[PDB]
Amino acid sequence: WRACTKYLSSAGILLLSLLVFSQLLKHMVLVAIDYWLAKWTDSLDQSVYAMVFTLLCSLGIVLCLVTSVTVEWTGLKVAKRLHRSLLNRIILAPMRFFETTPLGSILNRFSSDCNTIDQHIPSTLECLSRSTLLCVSALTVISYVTPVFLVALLPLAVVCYFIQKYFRVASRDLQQLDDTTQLPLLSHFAETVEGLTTIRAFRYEARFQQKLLEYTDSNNIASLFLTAANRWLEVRMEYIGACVVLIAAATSISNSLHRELSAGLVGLGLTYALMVSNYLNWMVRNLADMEIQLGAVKRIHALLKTE
Amino acid sequence: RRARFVSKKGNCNVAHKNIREFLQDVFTTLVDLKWPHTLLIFTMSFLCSWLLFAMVWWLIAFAHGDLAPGEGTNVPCVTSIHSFSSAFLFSIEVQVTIGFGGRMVTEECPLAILILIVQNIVGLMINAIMLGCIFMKTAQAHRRAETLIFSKHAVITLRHGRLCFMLRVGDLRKSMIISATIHMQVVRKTTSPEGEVVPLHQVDIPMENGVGGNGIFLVAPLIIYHVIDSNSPLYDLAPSDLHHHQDLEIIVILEGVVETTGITTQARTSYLADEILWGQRFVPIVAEEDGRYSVDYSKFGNTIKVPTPLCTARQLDEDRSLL
Amino acid sequence: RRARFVSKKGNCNVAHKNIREFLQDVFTTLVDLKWPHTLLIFTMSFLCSWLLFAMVWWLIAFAHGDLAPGEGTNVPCVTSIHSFSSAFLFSIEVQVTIGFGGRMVTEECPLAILILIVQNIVGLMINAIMLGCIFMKTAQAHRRAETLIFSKHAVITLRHGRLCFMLRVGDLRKSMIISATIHMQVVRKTTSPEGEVVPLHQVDIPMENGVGGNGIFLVAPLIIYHVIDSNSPLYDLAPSDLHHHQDLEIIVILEGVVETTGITTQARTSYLADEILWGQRFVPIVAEEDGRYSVDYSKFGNTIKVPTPLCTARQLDEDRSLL
Amino acid sequence: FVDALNVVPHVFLLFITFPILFIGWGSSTWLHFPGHNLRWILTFILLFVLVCEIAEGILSDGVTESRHLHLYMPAGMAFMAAITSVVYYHNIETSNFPKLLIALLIYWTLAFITKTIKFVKFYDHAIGFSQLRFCLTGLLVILYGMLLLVEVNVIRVRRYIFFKTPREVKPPEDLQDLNLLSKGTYWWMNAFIKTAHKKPIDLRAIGKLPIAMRALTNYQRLCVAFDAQRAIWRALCHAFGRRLILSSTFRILADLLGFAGPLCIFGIVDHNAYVLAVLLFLALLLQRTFLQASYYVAIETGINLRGAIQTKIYNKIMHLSTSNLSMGEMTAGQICNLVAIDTNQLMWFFFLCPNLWAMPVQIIVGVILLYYILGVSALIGAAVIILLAPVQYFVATKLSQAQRSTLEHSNERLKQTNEMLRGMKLLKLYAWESIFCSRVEVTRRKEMTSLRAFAVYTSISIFMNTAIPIAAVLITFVGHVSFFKESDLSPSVAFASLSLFHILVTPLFLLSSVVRSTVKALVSVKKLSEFLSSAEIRE
Repeated sequence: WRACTKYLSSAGILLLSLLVFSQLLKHMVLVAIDYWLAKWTDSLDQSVYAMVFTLLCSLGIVLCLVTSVTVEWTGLKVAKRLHRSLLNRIILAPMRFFETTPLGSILNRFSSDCNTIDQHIPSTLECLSRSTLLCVSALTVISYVTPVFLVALLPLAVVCYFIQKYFRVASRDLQQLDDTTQLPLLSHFAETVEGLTTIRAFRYEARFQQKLLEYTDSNNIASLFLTAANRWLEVRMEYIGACVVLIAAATSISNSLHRELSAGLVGLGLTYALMVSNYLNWMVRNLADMEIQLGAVKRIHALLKTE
Repeated sequence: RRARFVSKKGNCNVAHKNIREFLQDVFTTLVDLKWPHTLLIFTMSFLCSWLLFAMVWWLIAFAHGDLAPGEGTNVPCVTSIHSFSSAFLFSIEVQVTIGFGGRMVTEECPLAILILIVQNIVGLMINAIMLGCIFMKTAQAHRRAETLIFSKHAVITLRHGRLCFMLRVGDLRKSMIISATIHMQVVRKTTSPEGEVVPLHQVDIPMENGVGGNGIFLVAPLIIYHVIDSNSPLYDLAPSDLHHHQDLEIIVILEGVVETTGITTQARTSYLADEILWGQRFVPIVAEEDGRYSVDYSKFGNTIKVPTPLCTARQLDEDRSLL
Repeated sequence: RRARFVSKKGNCNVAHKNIREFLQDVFTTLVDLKWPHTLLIFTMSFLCSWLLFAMVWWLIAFAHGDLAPGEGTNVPCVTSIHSFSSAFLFSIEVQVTIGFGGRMVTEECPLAILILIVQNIVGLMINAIMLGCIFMKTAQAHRRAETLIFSKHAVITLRHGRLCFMLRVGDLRKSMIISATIHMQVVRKTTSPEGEVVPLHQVDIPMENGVGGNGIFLVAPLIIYHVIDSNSPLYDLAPSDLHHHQDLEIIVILEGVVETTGITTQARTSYLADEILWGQRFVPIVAEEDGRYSVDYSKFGNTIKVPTPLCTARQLDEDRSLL
Repeated sequence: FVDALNVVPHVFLLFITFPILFIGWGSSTWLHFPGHNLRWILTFILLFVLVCEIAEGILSDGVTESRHLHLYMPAGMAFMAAITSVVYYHNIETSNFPKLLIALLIYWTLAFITKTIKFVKFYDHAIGFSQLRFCLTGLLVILYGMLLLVEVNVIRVRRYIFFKTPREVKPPEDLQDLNLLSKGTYWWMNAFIKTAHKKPIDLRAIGKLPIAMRALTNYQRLCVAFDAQRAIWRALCHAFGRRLILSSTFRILADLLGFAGPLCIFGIVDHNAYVLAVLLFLALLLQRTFLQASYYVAIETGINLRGAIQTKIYNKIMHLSTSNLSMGEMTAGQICNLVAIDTNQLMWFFFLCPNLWAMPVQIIVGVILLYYILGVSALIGAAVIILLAPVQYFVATKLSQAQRSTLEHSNERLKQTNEMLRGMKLLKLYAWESIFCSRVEVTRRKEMTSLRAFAVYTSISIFMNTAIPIAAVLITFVGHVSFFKESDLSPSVAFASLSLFHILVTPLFLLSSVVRSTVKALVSVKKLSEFLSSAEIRE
């Protein structure tokens, strides 16, 4: 959580807040009046439906620019800030850590967190954006769709967050295992390259090829567990998704048309409900990937703190 | 197929032909039987007695003049009784103590109060004996678990420069087996120097513990471990003689009482000569793992080849003589 | 946390991973279980059978034409029967032998007399097996009292110039424990000179009484008392080696039958190496007091420091060699 | 005579009756008994049947006077029963020892057939309303009974012929990691994910993959079937093709009912409400699960594929002639990046490859499946939905040169950093610590340029994405308002167009990635066969 307090401190970040929100409401309202003005016509009004089309259009274009330009502006900004600042304050220094920490204390961030900051980080922050956009978006959309959807929420949503909760340790676990298993392969291939005369000459091939098959297996079980866990995440949280579409969308059947007579709710509620369940998936993978990105910068916090 | 004494799973296969006699007794045998004969045999018994008292009340009712239906000038010996089924159902009513109450008996017919009391008493008798014995059944049966187990095959070695003959035991339940000893016999063809031949003369091999001793302590698996020494009657046999021709199935007996039952029981196996083999050894079974001890029986009998002297234990008693 | 074989209170903690197999049997297991599963399991059973015969009489009553209520041109197969509850309550009436008597069956419907007799028989069966087994339950359970107890920790000394290794046992009831012996084992890592390693090879230490002997006589507490001698396999270990690194948990087994039950049972403990300590000694436990003997267990394991030779029992076998 | 309908309940209710006692009273070697997975699927569809029956009941009960009818429950009891039936199958087979339990199951399966017969005399009226689902259960339950017959037809459980239990041993499981329906939804990883957090995971906790997953036998069959046969694709996909196609067709059954959302949206969009609701629930479940397990099939096949690809890599590399080191370092860095890069390329392409096969079949069915053929508000907006293809793929057309551009810049920035950073006491004593910025910022200059602009060309693309859907529907929707069918606006077509817009929207972008995967895959084939033709050492 320190990098939000630290890295994301690289800019005026609240300036990126509201505009992104100027996206979210834009979408939600865009549906709501399409949920009303259209469905209310279903219940010169065609031109009112054109009005909703207008506000939806310009809202989507305003959200459109503000989103992307906000993103690239944020990333570039933090980049020119960070690389300059860190590298500069680091360069001039005594020799203690310069002789203490064998070059793995410097080459890491610029290699990893810099180009992977541009690469990963920028598209990531956007993923958290559209992510929680879908989160709260469904929360209030369905929250409207039922006079009480918290009856549908409390144990469902809560225990959901519990599942994902124990799931993050899986993220760091597995992906840690992959990042582990990557190195020895390129250690081996290159090795046989260097000794290309050596091993063939020395009649050791067997012990070696066996060493190959080893690293193969360890690598590929690492991956198999990785994707394994992932698709576990999707399967479950999606499944409880089917729970929320069932409970909510079904519970519509009565209070809405049977009691309120409401026809102006299920029409939106079904759509946003199911697409919300599927999107919840993207939400989880987004939060995890956001953490996996934060790892690098929180590791650059060390040389940030450096003398 | 040559010689069989007890089985791989260990049942004694040897039978007995025409002893001078079936083991005259009553309820010792039923319990030792299998389920179908005990269950069937009892429900058939109830049907017997039930039938009987059924018909007796049929008759006494009948010949008493009240069974042929009429109006007035009578009191029933049992109320509303009519034909075969009527009496049947009412007797069966009294045995297991139903008592619908619709049918009824009065005090009018003295032989009836008689026949009633005698029925109830003997019926309570069959109840008693039945429940008691089947109690004794679920005590122990042919399903008595031989949880102790033993190897597909066995070997020897020289431990501490001295030849030794193994076996493995085992436990199919997590529960406790306690007060567990071992007695083990050898069967082979035997003749006197004075020329009196016997079919087999059981002779002992002691299981070598500390302080002699009959038994060892089983929760964790532990190997069984003993002597071949020229004083011990098993010292003679040759490696390449026994594994083909020489007749041995070594029999082994363990006798204990499963912790919760409070009754003794046992389990059994032997080893065919061609089965008992030379110069191999048992893999380590158990290993220390995780935060505990760890045991894998998938290896239970797994085996290795060991560089151990190939010679005849009579020539390792000639080695024990020479070196 | 390093090595665990059995517990301080003495349960065997070692488990078994995937033997080649659950221990196929029927009623051996239920009794070994705990109360909730046995009680619950039976009342659930009654509910099963009860449900069944309920519905069977529901049907046979129904399809017999008498269940749909009418007037005349009929005789009931069971009196006043109507809907689900009616049959339910009447079947349950017959099983445990209630018989309100308000409801009633006649002889009219032959399949009904059939279904009745078959119900009563099998129901008496479940009655039997149930009562018998739970009998066997209150025989012994997981609550079987380990009245025998044993020290928080143990020590050694030299009695009569000869090193010795104690333990204390104990009794949590005033009642009689009789026919009580002792068998005690040692677990340590062990390897052959011929190089075959085993996880642990149980080897004996005899409890030194008079005339050898397996057991001692417990009503009053009495110390357990034995040998460390270079012939006895436990002679080697060093005082300052074992108390830290050297791996020992000495296991001790006592096997007896509590006087009134007439069934065997046991109790267990080991001692962790770091637990078993050197050169201390047990306080006098008992004392002669008032008009009687007097025993205070508040001191049960209390301990003193004794000026006894600090050396390695291998160098008291080198002392046993030198002096 | 309704004694028939209720007379169906007796058998099933009894089947639970004995079972609950047995399993309850029961209160670790996994295995697979007879045909299993077949009986698993048959069981699943069966549960679907039984739950559907509650719909017919839920229809009949409302119309009838004096509250709910007696007949409505009988189905209920059944659908409760069969559920547990599978469960006793679970605690039996998984516990092996199929002596009595299998028998009992044979009993229940039998006593069904009488109830089915009761439907057979109920046969007098052929409409099908309840009849179709009912006799449908006739065929179903019966075929299941034949399945248990097959259970006699492999292991031969029963006392017949004293064959006992031939061919009895467990699959080769000793170290292993640490059933079908539970397995599909990933129930097996629960211990791994809890004991996972027990203490953070270590290489000791993970252990060798199984034999059939073992890289050895992988390269084994790969190499024989390959040797049983230049351009290898024929050979590779003709080696793993079984699992490949197996992935494919299941993926298309998952995808095709991906439409499940839309049609249900139309149905409840009408106002038979509740029935349509629940059916939609089960629908969603089946769809989601199937799709995910599809992803499993894909990536999995991937793990095997790439894994053996390595075996071929070094396996040919060493056994080849060394004189090609005349090529040397180029084969070092490049041919290394063949395994490292070109491998991950390859297995990625194979992984998404069934999505390539089926992807169009979903698409075209996507546009066409949209209700609203008569009015031209469909192929227009949806023709935008297709019109986003060159948007993405062209966004690649500007993406690549950006990526390899940042690659060329990164060589300079990284190289200069690694060069200036080492001896910094030597460059400090030389007293510069100044023109490093000329060594950096000037390096950063281009690195700030080529980078910056790229991100712009990068982010703009994503923006168009968020622009396309909101504009596509609305305008299209609004278009209908002006264009044709002006008389009535219907909610059905509306929210329907929403959902189909979402699902159909997914595969377009997916393909837009897929093309790059097919291309890089091809080049991988090229350099791969190139490694094949390399100089061989005489043995």
